[PDB]
Amino acid sequence: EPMITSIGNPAQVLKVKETFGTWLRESANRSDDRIWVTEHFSGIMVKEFEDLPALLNSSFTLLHLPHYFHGCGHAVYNNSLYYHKGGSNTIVRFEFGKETPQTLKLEDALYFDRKYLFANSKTYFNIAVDEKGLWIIYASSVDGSSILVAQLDERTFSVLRHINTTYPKSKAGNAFIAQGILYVTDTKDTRVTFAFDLLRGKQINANFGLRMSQSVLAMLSYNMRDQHLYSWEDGHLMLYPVHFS
Ligand code: NA
Repeated sequence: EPMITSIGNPAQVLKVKETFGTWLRESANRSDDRIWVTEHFSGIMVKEFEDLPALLNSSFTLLHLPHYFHGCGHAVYNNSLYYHKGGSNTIVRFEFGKETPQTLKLEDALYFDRKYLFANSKTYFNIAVDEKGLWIIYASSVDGSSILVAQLDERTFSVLRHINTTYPKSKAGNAFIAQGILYVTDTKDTRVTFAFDLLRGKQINANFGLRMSQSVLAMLSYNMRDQHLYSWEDGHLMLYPVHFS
């Protein structure tokens, strides 16, 4: 049982102009220092930064995606960007350098017309990677409400199972996944108030503070390589230490 019981004080990395965005780092290995950024909740470009100093100096190169993204729920893993293809129920896996895409359809997912998984961050899909798997958080188009998590096989970009948390998206601000546990924030994105053991398929007790700010939270992501939460909060890129008990 590695379960998170508290979150440390955040560190501010950088202030930027756009209210919504993502910032992403690799977690498959410890040799890649690149940082990727998307701005806004709709677009087709990604900014790539060589390392933290390049990020701090706004020194980026531009990557052109094969399809527009929606939302702020993307993830990077093993030199690939996973993102929601805007206007569809399709997830794109875009491999860097070779700059070519693969796709996965989630047939029973909400995906347009503001039927968001996380309304606060205009997000329909949240891809997450941790110590226990590659995951896609989404909301059911069948009941219109339930948060589901697809567990993927990374090597084949295919779905192994669809897990029903039974938790209604209207109660969720945002979420992240660590050591195989889904942690979901309240609607004001100040506390984690729900958790779900994805491997055992059951709710588990969790309630702990995340932050005091109530500025808009655009992105919230756990990185297993450094065991920090990464966030984008109204243009502030932040890092939070995590404490496991
Ligand atoms: Na998230």
